[PDB]
Amino acid sequence: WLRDFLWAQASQVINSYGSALSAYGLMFLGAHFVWAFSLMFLFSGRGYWQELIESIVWAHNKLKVAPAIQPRALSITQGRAVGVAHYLLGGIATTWAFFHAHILSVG
Amino acid sequence: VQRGSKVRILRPESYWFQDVGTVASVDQSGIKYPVIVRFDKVNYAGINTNNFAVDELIEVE
Amino acid sequence: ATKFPKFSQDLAQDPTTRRIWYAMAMGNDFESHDGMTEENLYQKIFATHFGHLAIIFLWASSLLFHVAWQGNFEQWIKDPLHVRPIAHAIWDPHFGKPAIEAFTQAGANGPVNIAYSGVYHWWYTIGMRTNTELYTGSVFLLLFASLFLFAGWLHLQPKFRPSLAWFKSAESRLNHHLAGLFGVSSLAWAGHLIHVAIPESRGQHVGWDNFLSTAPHPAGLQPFFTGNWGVYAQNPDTAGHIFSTSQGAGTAILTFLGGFHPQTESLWLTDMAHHHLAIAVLFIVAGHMYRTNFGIGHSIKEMMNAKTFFGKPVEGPFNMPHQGIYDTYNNSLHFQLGWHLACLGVVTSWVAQHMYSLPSYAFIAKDYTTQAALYTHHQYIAIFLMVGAFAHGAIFLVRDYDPEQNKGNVLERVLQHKEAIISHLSWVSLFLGFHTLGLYVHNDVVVAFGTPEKQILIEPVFAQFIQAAHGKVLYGLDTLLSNPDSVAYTAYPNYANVWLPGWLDAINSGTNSLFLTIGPGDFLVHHAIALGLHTTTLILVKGALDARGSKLMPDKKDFGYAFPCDGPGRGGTCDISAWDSFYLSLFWALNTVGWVTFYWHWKHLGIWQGNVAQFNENSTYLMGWFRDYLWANSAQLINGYNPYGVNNLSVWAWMFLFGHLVWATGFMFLISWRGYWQELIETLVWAHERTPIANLVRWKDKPVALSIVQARVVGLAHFTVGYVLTYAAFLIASTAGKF
Amino acid sequence: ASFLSSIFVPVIGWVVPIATFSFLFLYIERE
Amino acid sequence: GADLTPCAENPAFQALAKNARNTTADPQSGQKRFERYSQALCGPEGYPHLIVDGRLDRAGDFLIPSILFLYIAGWIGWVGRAYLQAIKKDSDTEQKEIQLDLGIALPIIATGFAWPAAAVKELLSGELTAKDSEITVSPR
Amino acid sequence: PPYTFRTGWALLLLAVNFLVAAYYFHIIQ
Amino acid sequence: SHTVKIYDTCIGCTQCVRACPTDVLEMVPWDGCKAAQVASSPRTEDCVGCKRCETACPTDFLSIRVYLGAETTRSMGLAY
Amino acid sequence: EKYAITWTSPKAQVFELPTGGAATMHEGENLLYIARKEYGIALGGQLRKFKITNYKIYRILPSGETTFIHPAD
Amino acid sequence: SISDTQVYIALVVALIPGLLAWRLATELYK
Ligand code: CLA
Ligand code: CLA
Ligand code: CLA
Ligand code: CLA
Ligand SMILES: CC1=C(/C=C/C(C)=C/C=C/C(C)=C/C=C/C=C(C)/C=C/C=C(C)/C=C/C2=C(C)CCCC2(C)C)C(C)(C)CCC1
Ligand SMILES: CC1=C(/C=C/C(C)=C/C=C/C(C)=C\C=C\C=C(C)\C=C\C=C(C)\C=C\C2=C(C)CCCC2(C)C)C(C)(C)CCC1
Ligand SMILES: CC1=C(C/C=C(\C)CCC[C@H](C)CCC[C@H](C)CCCC(C)C)C(=O)c2ccccc2C1=O
Ligand SMILES: CC1=C(C/C=C(\C)CCC[C@H](C)CCC[C@H](C)CCCC(C)C)C(=O)c2ccccc2C1=O
Ligand code: SF4
Ligand code: SF4
Repeated sequence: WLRDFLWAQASQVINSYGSALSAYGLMFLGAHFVWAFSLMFLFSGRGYWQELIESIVWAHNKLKVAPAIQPRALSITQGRAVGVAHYLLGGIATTWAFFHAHILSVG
Repeated sequence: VQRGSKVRILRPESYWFQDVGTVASVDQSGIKYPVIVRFDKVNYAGINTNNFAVDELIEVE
Repeated sequence: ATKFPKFSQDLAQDPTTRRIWYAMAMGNDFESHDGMTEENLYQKIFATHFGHLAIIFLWASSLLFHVAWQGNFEQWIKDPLHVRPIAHAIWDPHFGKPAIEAFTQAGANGPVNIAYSGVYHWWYTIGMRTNTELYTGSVFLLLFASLFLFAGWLHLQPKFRPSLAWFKSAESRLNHHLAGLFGVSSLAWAGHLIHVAIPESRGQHVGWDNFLSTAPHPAGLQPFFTGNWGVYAQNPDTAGHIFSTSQGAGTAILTFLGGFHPQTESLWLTDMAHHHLAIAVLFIVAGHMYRTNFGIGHSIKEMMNAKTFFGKPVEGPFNMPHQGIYDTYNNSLHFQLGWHLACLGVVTSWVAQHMYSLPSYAFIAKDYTTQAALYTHHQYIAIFLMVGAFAHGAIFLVRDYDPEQNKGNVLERVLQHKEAIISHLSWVSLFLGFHTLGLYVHNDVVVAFGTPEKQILIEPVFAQFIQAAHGKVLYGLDTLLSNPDSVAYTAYPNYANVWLPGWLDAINSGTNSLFLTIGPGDFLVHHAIALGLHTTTLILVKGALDARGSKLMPDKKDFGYAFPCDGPGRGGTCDISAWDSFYLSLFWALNTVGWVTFYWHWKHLGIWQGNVAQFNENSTYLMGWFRDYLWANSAQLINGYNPYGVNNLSVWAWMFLFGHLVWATGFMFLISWRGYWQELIETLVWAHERTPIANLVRWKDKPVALSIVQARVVGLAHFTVGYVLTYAAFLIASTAGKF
Repeated sequence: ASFLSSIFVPVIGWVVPIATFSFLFLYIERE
Repeated sequence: GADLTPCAENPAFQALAKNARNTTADPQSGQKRFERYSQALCGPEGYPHLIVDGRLDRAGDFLIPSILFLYIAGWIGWVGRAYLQAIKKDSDTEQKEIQLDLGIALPIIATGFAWPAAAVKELLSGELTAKDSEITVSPR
Repeated sequence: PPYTFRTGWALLLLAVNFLVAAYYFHIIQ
Repeated sequence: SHTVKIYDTCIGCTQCVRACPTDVLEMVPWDGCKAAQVASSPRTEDCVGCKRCETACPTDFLSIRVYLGAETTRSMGLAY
Repeated sequence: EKYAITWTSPKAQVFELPTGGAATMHEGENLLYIARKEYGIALGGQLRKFKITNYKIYRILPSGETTFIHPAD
Repeated sequence: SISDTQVYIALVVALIPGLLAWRLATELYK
């Protein structure tokens, strides 16, 4: 399944620069990014990121750019929800850009 | 102090440490922290009021 | 109510399976054991340190014995450039007959594993020639490891057990370890090179039988005491010296050519002999500095607490308050352990940076896969030693730190302005990431649209200079040892640049890894490395400095180092502890060393194949990394076993899939958290007490789900093991399948 | 003497974990 | 180095000039970028390698866009700073954050072009920063 | 106060930054 | 079991007693505060570490605190 | 069995068991054997919307000892 | 390779740290 399906059929999606299938080459890499980006929300917790903002609100308090609406980290349920929405988006769009550039070439 | 006096906070464990409050009411005998200070920004719990001692505050008005 | 674990009554009174798991991760934590006093702590760590020391010699003896008995060392002497080394042999009953024929390799009778750790090159360099010296050195390390196993037992007996003041005598360790452990051992190895290894390099056998009769030099120690030391640097091994033969040999034992041997492309053994001799003199002199019972020498506690610079009152050394730091380093063991891992973590990567460019082993620059593995090995070792430096540094601030003893000093002043440290660390991480990712995606879109000339390519003109300020003519900067009229080139008062004619021959050849030619593809990756170093440091420093409490949660010191959270209150506190900032950083630390070893590996796949143009064109945009390195090199690997047959890469093809599976398993412990699983196990506890035959048996420990801190350990363990094994199967077989 | 692989590898594969796990299971479950 | 001979002399840059791809539907947008890129430095590959050194013959790469960016970027900070200075002395200040007081935001936007003349004025008056006794801090 | 000890060492280090650039700009050789 | 420390800063809000689900907490009279009662935890062998009592307390910082200690059967929340 | 809970009801009505599912209390004194004290207070608050505040959680030890633990008075 | 005799010397010598490792690991307590 790795050799003859994922490796062998991706030879049309990553070799597609300088041609009309260039956007599927960019959406293939661009969706590998958003998938990997989602793990920052899934693995980590809220209570780390609230502590980090307290050290950035300080440098925003020092130069008098303190916002009246206080910054907070995303809540525990939302940090899971952001981490699954960015997960499903980048995982499906990888396959979206892989099915097209393979089958708009051999079809 | 009095109802409307801007004070400051020196309690380190408090959220509004070195911030400007506003005294809402001062009690007379008990609790040991008899000063209600209505702050303007909220903590993580969402509230903006707390009790403080008499010597805890720094009057700035 | 059991008596296990012995070191804790709070864990031994646990009815669940939490009793079992927390025994393992608190067993070697000697400081949290029940009734552990202070002097009993040090006396137990000191004898434990004999236990880890004797594992190392028992480990290194199996490298000698499995090569002497199952490898082809004596057949590797005859031609090291084509004979492929052997680590050990396979006895696997589960093999099929086409998988015995595929691993019967390198001229052997049975299935053997090709050694990719380069220990044949190190043993051949230091004089060892036959399989009997390997066996003799193996048996010696059996006795030398048992000499430490007995020493750790001896120093636990009551009148042989050292007192507390023996451990906290820090000025006497620095005199003995610098002069003796560092200096004499560098002196002894210089004695090993000159008496043995350099004569073995010239076809002249010097063993234990005839080293007292034969002299390393026909002058023979008369020019040493008379001061005529230039006799030792007479006629060296010439440029036609065929290694371990008498052709083009010399008589010199301490020489200073600089550069590389012309055949082996390693450093000269006469250069290493004057090196470790000169290192030895610099360290024995360094070990006569600190004050011991002989009433002479510097005193560190007086150097810290000093307040007067030649009459002028100051705050301390460099006018900086360093008082109380002597009672902070020496009294705490986590300050020491957190410190020395940073010291060992710097040098470990510093080993790896200087062993691909300056090879010191015979014929190791041409055995490629042994060289690609040694860089990536000591880079990942340097990763954990740096993460554990901040980890054990942050255990210090929770547990051992005392602000009253450390009042007003330099370590107190860091904790004041800690919000200014984390802010400017958060700036550089965002300032690099917004503009380094921006220029890869800029180059990705521009190449994809068929107009690749619109790339933003920057020459690294500040590291172009240093390579030309070290003597590379290839760029034409014409400065500083590449300018032959320079004051630095000529050494104007004394003209004593002996190393320099041999250095400029090595750096100006395109046949080595010495100061590789850099271009615009190397600009972006060093700024991508700098993204990874400032961001991993951001997580570790912020977890170190906020370890004693902050706004969202004060008094975090009352909860220890590893606690899950403080509940869903105040918006929730998931991953708030100082342990949790160790935890997030090891994703970055494994990431950053991916970047430094994807970039190491693909620049050398162009040098080793003669195609430098593939890297310099395609490493500016992120498809060329993805296509020409990840996709193109994994064709030899994945065809290790197919429906047509197998070959010798089928372990690495199997371990590559094995690594993808351990990696993916660790996501289950991290996305899904505990409370899903305790409500699942409570249905299995139900359906075991109801099944009629299978409820004859029943647990002793009640089954509970893994705790919150535990499956962040177990989740990071499957993640890290799978990260290592995946790349280590790709690094070997993509290099050992192409050569 | 390559026949020692036939007698050390099954002992470490089979006999060493059976002797270790049956000791540790009876040691952790010991009042 | 490495081989930064100028692009007008290269066999590689002139070989990349014959198979030009038109950027915009201008039929000679393929040609009117290669004559413009001739003064830059193309290496062995044929691509202009920018020089961020500060040399004045190479000021167009990094020196000219750096002044151009830092005027525009220090603008957006100064406009966003001076608005938040204004709304703090109002009745609510949280409504004027999400729901923009357009009567106050628009004088601040036009004001901005003397922000180097204002930031240095704010710096020397000591009104750029704040006191460390007036900022909340974490317990040490 | 005018921070003499802070600016004294910052101007020393910046003089090292300008000296190496003089080798790179061929001002000193 | 766990450890429930109650400091002297609370106001007798009775929000922590009405939130601990194993009923560890109770109000005792105490002449300090305005409501003249302080929370007390006389049954900390029943506490399950829920930290509902820390979530419901108004005062900054919290007058009540749960220190997670050795976990017996009553504090693991095991029905078996 | 452990931690019996008793309550006196004015009538019969359908409530929700803490072990999952809906039962029907009698009129008068009731009795429910639950597993833990956490069930009895989570049930005791479900009685509060039925305007019942007469509930008593016991503690039935396996020896037969029944300790009245809620309320204290 | 090495002779068949020399492998048995290596096994008997290896019992000397094997005995001493059992003494150290049990002097460090149970
Ligand atoms: C001259 C006398 C002397 C000597 C030789 C030593 C030697 C040692 N002491 Mg020590 N000690 C001494 C006096 C001495 N001590 C005195 C007087 C005191 C009391 C004041 C102490 C108190 C003391 C304590 C409390 C402890 C030690 C420990 C150690 C061991 C250090 C760990 C180790 O093996 O690293 C070996 C390190 C080197 C050989 C040098 C490495 C240098 C860098 C890291 C690498 C350089 C290598 C280079 C790159 C090439 C390598 C390549 C090659 C491998 C291929 C080592 C055996 C520790 C230990 O483990 O106990 C057994 C320990 O806990 N000592
Ligand atoms: C020489 C260096 C050194 C020393 C002496 C120590 C010593 C200590 N550390 Mg430390 N540490 C180190 C390096 C070191 N560490 C490094 C390099 C890191 C970074 C990774 C850390 C990170 C760290 C943390 C985060 C913590 C410690 C803790 C501790 C203390 C208890 C250790 C313990 O409970 O072990 C228990 C041992 C284990 C649980 C081992 C499990 C992990 C193993 C290695 C996984 C192996 C995977 C598997 C076998 C692979 C199989 C492959 C196969 C499938 C193919 C002890 C004082 C803990 C503490 O509380 O300090 C007081 C603590 O919280 N350390
Ligand atoms: C830790 C070091 C080490 C390791 C990993 C190996 C690894 C291996 N040996 Mg080897 N060996 C070693 C040292 C080592 N050797 C030494 C010093 C000797 C000389 C006595 C031998 C003698 C030897 C023979 C004679 C044979 C092997 C064989 C093997 C293979 C199968 C495993 C087996 O049956 O073990 C065999 C183990 C022994 C005979 C005794 C072990 C000796 C060491 C010193 C014990 C180390 C224990 C360790 C430190 C405890 C810590 C555990 C850790 C998890 C904490 C494997 C390649 C077999 C083979 O090649 O099959 C193809 C085989 O026939 N070995
Ligand atoms: C009023 C606008 C404003 C200003 C002047 C600053 C100023 C500062 N920020 Mg900040 N910041 C802001 C908005 C602002 N910030 C917002 C909205 C966010 C959330 C995305 C952040 C997130 C943030 C982080 C995470 C960090 C800073 C940092 C900094 C400092 C260094 C500059 C920098 O790195 O830029 C950082 C800029 C960004 C991350 C993105 C800029 C946000 C948008 C694009 C600009 C806002 C324009 C505004 C909405 C226009 C309103 C106009 C009004 C009339 C309606 C400096 C004190 C850094 C620091 O502490 O260094 C010491 C740091 O680490 N800030
Ligand atoms: C180039 C060169 C040079 C120079 C060099 C140098 C100068 C170097 C540097 C180096 C360095 C500069 C290094 C550093 C490093 C650092 C680090 C590595 C750090 C870390 C740290 C740590 C980790 C800590 C910890 C802790 C914490 C965290 C908390 C508290 C406690 C403690 C403190 C412990 C010379 C002239 C010689 C020669 C020529 C060339
Ligand atoms: C020339 C050049 C160069 C160099 C550079 C340098 C190195 C620099 C440095 C610099 C520095 C080292 C700086 C620092 C700074 C710091 C600070 C401290 C700042 C300040 C700031 C502030 C304070 C801010 C303010 C503001 C503004 C201005 C606007 C907006 C708003 C705000 C408020 C934000 C290079 C080679 C790259 C390139 C070429 C050219
Ligand atoms: C990174 C991360 C954060 C921090 C990430 C945040 C806060 C994302 C916010 C980023 C956006 C860009 C904030 C937008 C602010 C303004 C709208 C920016 C102005 C720009 C407009 C003009 C478009 C969490 O809060 C969190 C919570 C729970 C689990 C995991 C995580 C987690 O992983
Ligand atoms: C699956 C899973 C469980 C359930 C896992 C349990 C109950 C343990 C299952 C392990 C079984 C017993 C196999 C363990 C044996 C391993 C194959 C090897 C371990 C050998 C060493 C321990 C020596 C959790 O409890 C959990 C808790 C918090 C976050 C995530 C999770 C999580 O993902
Ligand atoms: S601890 Fe909290 S809930 Fe209890 S009396 Fe004090 S403020 Fe009220
Ligand atoms: S542990 Fe916390 S949530 Fe549970 S009963 Fe006690 S105070 Fe309430």
